[PDB]
Amino acid sequence: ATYHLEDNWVGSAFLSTFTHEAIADPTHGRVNYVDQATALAKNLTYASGDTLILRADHTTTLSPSGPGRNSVRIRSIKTYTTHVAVFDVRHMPQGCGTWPAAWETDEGDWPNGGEVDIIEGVNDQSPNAMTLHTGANCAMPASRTMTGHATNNNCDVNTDGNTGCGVQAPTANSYGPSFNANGGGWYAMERTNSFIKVWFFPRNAGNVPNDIASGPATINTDNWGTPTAFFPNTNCDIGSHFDANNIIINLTFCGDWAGQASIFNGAGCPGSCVDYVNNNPSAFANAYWDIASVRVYQ
Ligand SMILES: *[C@@H]1O[C@H](CO)[C@@H](O[C@@H]2O[C@H](CO)[C@@H](O[C@@H]3O[C@H](CO[C@H]4O[C@H](CO[C@H]5O[C@H](CO)[C@@H](O)[C@H](O)[C@@H]5O[C@H]5O[C@H](CO)[C@@H](O)[C@H](O)[C@@H]5O)[C@@H](O)[C@H](O[C@H]5O[C@H](CO)[C@@H](O)[C@H](O)[C@@H]5O)[C@@H]4O)[C@@H](O)[C@H](O)[C@@H]3O)[C@H](O)[C@H]2NC(C)=O)[C@H](O)[C@H]1NC(C)=O
Ligand SMILES: OC[C@H]1O[C@@H](OC[C@H]2O[C@@H](O[C@@H]3[C@@H](O)[C@H](O[C@@H]4[C@@H](O)[C@H](O)O[C@H](CO)[C@H]4O)O[C@H](CO)[C@H]3O)[C@H](O)[C@@H](O)[C@@H]2O)[C@H](O)[C@@H](O)[C@@H]1O
Ligand SMILES: OC[C@H]1O[C@@H](O[C@@H]2[C@@H](O)[C@H](O[C@@H]3[C@@H](O)[C@H](O)O[C@H](CO)[C@H]3O)O[C@H](CO)[C@H]2O)[C@H](O)[C@@H](O)[C@@H]1O
Repeated sequence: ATYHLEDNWVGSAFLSTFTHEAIADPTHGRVNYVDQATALAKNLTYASGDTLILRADHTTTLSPSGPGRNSVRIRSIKTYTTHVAVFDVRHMPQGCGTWPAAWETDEGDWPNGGEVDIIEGVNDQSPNAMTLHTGANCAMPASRTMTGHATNNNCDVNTDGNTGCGVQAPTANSYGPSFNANGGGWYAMERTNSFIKVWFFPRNAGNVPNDIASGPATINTDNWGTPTAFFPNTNCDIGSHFDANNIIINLTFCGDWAGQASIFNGAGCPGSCVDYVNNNPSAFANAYWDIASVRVYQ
């Protein structure tokens, strides 16, 4: 349960240790993922002092036949297996249509190298969801020790419309406008051969483990209390469903999840997701990540 610092990324460090993925959105969102040079020129990525900002374009009214709203998807150059990743996050994207995520996967063999969604939601709908998406023969037990609430317990992407096996965080301030009003917080994910765990601690938590909040070079997860989400190996060989994964942080719009009319309008958002995203640039001023650091331990 003891790990030691492997990477400590702050501010401009992200520009040399991650790349921007200028790809068509795998989730079919109303987005134009720009490359690193484009992001920096357009100030969609800003990386200086103790701050990384990743944001959507909030000035352009989109041509409906042209590409989607400019945004970014950054990916660590390094990959990881058994490790702990800690994200010190001051702000996450908000706004109707938004679908931000901080997560890990192996894109090159998806879903067979696994996927763990650490921070994720849509359309400002708290709470946070933590979810695995895998190949066949990977499920979760109905009862296991965690503070969050399991929804779906089958992780296999070819089941249930690829909901994955998810857990909802117990507090509103785990996600969205609630999280942002509270100044964010910390997300930590420990992955071993035997399990994946995620902890969320709000910015104002009186009980955030010092390991998580201060980022010393040595940590011990035994001292961290019960995880928010727990994915044991009872009904899933975790180690055989996950391989070496990159860390990804992104913001898309609409698409497979956020763009479903029932979900978008269910969230109180007007009209169609694509129309809204095209025509309301100012509504995306607060569609930004503000990240203080990301640390990895091995
Ligand atoms: C590209 O896009 C970027 C990013 O959006 C644009 O950058 C912004 O530029 C604008 C205009 O120039 C800046 O706006 C001004 O900011 C003034 C204040 O700046 C200083 O304070 C900011 C707030 O700091 C506090 O909060 C944060 C947490 O959010 C703490 O980390 C920090 O320590 C401070 O904590 C104190 O206050 C809180 C309460 O709020 C307490 O709880 C604490 O205990 C503390 O008492 C801060 O964000 C700024 O940091 C930036 O700059 C420093 C270098 O000085 C760097 O180290 C950081 O990494 C970061 O980059 C700064 O210290 C404000 O008074 C004024 O009214 C105005 O709003 C804005 O700060 C920029 N945002 C950044 C840099 O993140 C940029 O303009 C654009 N570029 C182009 C080319 O267009
Ligand atoms: O549990 C919270 C929340 O999860 C939502 O799902 C999130 C994931 O949504 C994914 O897209 C899916 C699509 O994959 C799915 O289409 C399937 C096809 O991909 C596949 O080829 O064929 C089958 C039919 O055999 C399709 O079902 O369609 C659903 C919508 O019906 C999409 O949501 C994203 O790719 C993935 O990144 C997300 O994790 C649920 O949609 C939501 O209901 C639930 O509340
Ligand atoms: O063409 C066949 C089929 O494609 C479908 O879409 C999926 C994508 O949803 C999927 O997206 C993955 C993400 O959900 C996950 O979060 O990240 C990974 C890594 O970036 C993505 O690959 O990608 C797969 C494989 O390319 C696609 O098949 C449509 O949903 C489906 O309707 C269509 O028939």
